[PDB]
Amino acid sequence: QGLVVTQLDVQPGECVKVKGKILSDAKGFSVNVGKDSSTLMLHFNPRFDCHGDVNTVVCNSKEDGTWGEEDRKADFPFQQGDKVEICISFDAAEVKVKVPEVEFEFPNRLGMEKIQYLAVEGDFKVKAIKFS
Amino acid sequence: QGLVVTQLDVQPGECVKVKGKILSDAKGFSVNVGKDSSTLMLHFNPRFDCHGDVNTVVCNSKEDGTWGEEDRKADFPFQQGDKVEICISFDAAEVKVKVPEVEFEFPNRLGMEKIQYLAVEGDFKVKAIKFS
Repeated sequence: QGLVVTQLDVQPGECVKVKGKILSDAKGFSVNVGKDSSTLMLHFNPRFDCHGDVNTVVCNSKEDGTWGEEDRKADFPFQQGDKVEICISFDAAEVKVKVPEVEFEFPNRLGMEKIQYLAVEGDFKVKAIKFS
Repeated sequence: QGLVVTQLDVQPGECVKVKGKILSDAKGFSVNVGKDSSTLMLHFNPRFDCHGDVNTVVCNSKEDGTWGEEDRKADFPFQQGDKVEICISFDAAEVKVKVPEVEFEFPNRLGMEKIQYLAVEGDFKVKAIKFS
């Protein structure tokens, strides 16, 4: 699956939940949130075996179509063929991504105050998108 | 609060469920499904008091920015402040909209074989979008 959601108005405090299933041969997938495809507050990209990266979560921002400095995480609570729910929230200081085992944090570099764009790409099958 | 979902590949037989709450002071809302904003396979529009309509579901299609002939349905199972889930599925011949109280049918006028666009508009707050 790989859909795009626009016309959003997610503000700090609100929670965005993405439920789906990781393909049984996933190279990796990504979950981007921001203003648009060129300006992302967060590029959550768990990589099983993609671009030389093996079982590593890469976080990054994007502004004016330019990638920021990568932030590689130590924890990788994901496995192929796994059905997971990803919860995203943020504030003026950072973005939080919670999965049942680990909570990932990434600084709100762009100082964005609302999310209007969400896109899921890669080897992930979306089953539901919830707002809270 | 009306969002837009693009980049979809909903094939006939697949179920799209929109769950949310109708505002207590709602006058109307709509669920559009199709190719893009100007080419819709279905414009499901429950009107409480909208365009001179009082408690009536108006269904229609749109091709190249032009509405087809309005289809007013006999049943109106909605009430303001009501929390609902609207299920949509289709095939080459017709589109089905299931509401816990009533099921609506509309012919697939355009012969559309996949849904790439979904937009919810009006006095409706979306809580979740599921793909079954």
